[PDB]
Amino acid sequence: AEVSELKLTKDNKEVVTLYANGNAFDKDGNQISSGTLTLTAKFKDQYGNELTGKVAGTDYTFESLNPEVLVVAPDGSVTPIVPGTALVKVKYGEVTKTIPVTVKANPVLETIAVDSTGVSVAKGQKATFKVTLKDQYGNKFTGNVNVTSDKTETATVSVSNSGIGQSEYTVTVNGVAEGSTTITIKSGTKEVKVPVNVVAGGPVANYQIKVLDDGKIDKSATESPANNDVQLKVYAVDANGNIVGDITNDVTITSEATDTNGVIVNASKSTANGDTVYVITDNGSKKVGKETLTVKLGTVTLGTVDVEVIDTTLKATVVTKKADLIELDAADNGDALAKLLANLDIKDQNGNPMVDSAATPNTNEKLQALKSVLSGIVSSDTSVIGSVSNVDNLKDDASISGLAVKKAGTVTLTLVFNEDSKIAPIAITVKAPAATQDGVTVTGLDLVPGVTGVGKTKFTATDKIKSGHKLYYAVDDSAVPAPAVGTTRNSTKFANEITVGTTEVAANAGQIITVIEVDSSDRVVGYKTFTVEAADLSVAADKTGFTATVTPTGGNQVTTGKTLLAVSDLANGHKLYAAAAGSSAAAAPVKGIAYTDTTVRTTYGTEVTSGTVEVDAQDGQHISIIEVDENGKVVGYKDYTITGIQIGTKS
Ligand SMILES: [Ca+2]
Ligand SMILES: [Ca+2]
Ligand SMILES: [Ca+2]
Ligand SMILES: [Ca+2]
Ligand SMILES: [Ca+2]
Ligand SMILES: [Zn+2]
Ligand SMILES: [Zn+2]
Repeated sequence: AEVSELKLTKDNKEVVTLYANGNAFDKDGNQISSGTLTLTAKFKDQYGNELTGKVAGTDYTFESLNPEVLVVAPDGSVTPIVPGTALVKVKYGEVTKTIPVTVKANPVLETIAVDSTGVSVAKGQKATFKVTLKDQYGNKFTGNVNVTSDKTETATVSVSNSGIGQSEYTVTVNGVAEGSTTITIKSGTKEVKVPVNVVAGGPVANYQIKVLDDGKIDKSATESPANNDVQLKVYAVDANGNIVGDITNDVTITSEATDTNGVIVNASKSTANGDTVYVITDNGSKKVGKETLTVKLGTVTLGTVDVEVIDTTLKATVVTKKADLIELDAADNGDALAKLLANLDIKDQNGNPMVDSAATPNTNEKLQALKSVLSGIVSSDTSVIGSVSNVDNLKDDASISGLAVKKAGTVTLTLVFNEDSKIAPIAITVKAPAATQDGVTVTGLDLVPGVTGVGKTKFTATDKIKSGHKLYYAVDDSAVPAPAVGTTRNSTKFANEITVGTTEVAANAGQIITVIEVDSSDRVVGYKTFTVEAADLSVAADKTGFTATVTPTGGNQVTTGKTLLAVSDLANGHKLYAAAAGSSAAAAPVKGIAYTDTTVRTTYGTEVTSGTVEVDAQDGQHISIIEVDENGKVVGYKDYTITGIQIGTKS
């Protein structure tokens, strides 16, 4: 064999970055918090076949060659300890592999970034700039904040959200008195200073447009942090680039008269404390993209700015088929939806997998995911599998369905994705094989003559059947088409059950018997066609089966009213029985039946095997006789016609 894969993962995400605190990330620097941290591993045999269904913690273990740094439990689970480089290893029979792993030091406040170099505001008005906390790596870092002015009488200051619980705060510098001073920032150990110069300017000219937030709205229903808005404010500035006033309330903003990009929104002023803000919100929006906004001061037009709509969380995007074919078995139970889905890899915007988790037993994610992007499916043959117009017909509450099976055959199912996903159709071939002998448990099945009547036959075999299964049959002058495997028993065609070595069927020679073997859930697995050979059928006895030559006899040595039955040359252990003497012959039983049958023993109740017997009789009366074999079975039958010549006389 050969180990084909050895990955570090947490909730089906290949980890790249890991910290000592146990917090991990993907490739896109996105944190992971679902599932357990573990080591993924896959194995291939010597030919290149992936081994599966194996036990993690029995068929293959795990160890950490550097436990001073990191523990890797045998099952596969992981719990890091301290920063460093650690080695990990796997076992299976006699294999072995190894890969490095690295625990990074926990993030710590390194840099305090700034969105300016020196602030300048008008007396009485208020200014603004951003701050970004960065760790030693240069990524975002959460922490608290304190801000102060060296000269509050000259310039006060305020910060949002209490200056706690984020990695991005907004500073708000309210300009008090004319002069120059400095603002001191404080977070943890480190400190940063901002030069401030309040100036009493105000010759208008030049208008600015400021985007406070990310400048985006997420039309997804669970974006975090809550990003369902864009926050704006209009400022008048002087020539020297210093804010002199706010006029957000005296301005008219307008989008296009009618949508042209599927990006639709609504603007609205939200006044409070004399401080006016212009808020943007979603108005439906079918698509993502930019939407330019036109500012106006009553009738003028000042400047334009573009906002951006997005939809996130998770949206199916990439899809690939593995094989250009699948062939079904009984385990599919007659619904080609299960095995189909397995022949498809799905990945989201991030090229990240999407799967039906077992945490959601009665609902499929990979399915429900595909439902959102699928438009239709076109079966090449509807008589085999029904095409899909409506997608809401697909569902998974354990019963994963349904591309139901109608008939045995082979088809082409092409899928129709939305133009939204821009995903080209993907064709898959599907074989629906008909049942055959291969799926038959009961061995050595052939037909034999019946014993109930004539023109009939019987079933029999060697071993018994896999407990739970059953048999049904049909018959016509032609053969019945074999059904697709997994199909339910067409209880209309096949309704006649078979209990082996008992049930029997009326039929003629040249005809055809079709059969099927069902499972516990009444699904087809087997199929075998019998042609009726004339010898397989049953018939009544004749003089043919009658071997012995019997001679009715009278004379002056036999009792009157009675006749002597002279037996001559029968076979070894064969026996003979006689019926009542009537004016008409008795009924002739079937060849093969036992003597012990009630309809028989009652009729032919008089054994005369000895040939030394005499029973009542008359001239034209008839008498019926039968021949039994060495095993207690009937063989022959001959109805004699008597004459007075062979009747007794004297007393
Ligand atoms: Ca939203
Ligand atoms: Ca926002
Ligand atoms: Ca638009
Ligand atoms: Ca699930
Ligand atoms: Ca036969
Ligand atoms: Zn076979
Ligand atoms: Zn017919």
